[PDB]
Amino acid sequence: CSVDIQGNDQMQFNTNAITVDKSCKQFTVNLSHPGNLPKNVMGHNWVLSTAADMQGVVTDGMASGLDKDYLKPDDSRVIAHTKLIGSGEKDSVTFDVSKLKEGEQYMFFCTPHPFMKGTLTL
Ligand SMILES: [Cu+2]
Repeated sequence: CSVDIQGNDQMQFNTNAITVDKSCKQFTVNLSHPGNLPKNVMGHNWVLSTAADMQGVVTDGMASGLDKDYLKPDDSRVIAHTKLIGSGEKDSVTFDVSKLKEGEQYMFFCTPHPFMKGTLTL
């Protein structure tokens, strides 16, 4: 009921599609950042939202700034998210699988690098 994801210096996630077993009651995303670049230069976060809510989350996120992990505080559109991390760091996030609906389209992405994205499916 977990998945390990890496966001590197070349602005790439090592997965573009996540599968969550609806049998799981909790899902865990373990984000790590291989490379040398610091959080202020190559910071990555892992954010989950519906495909439709993605742009809103990304724009309002960038405006919130680095100190707010490029995420709008208490954003109800963010189903789950990790903290912004720099190279060498690591951060995990666990969420209730019931926050997800079967058949709906979810996108996971990094707000400061929204092209680093993928799908999340139950
Ligand atoms: Cu990023």
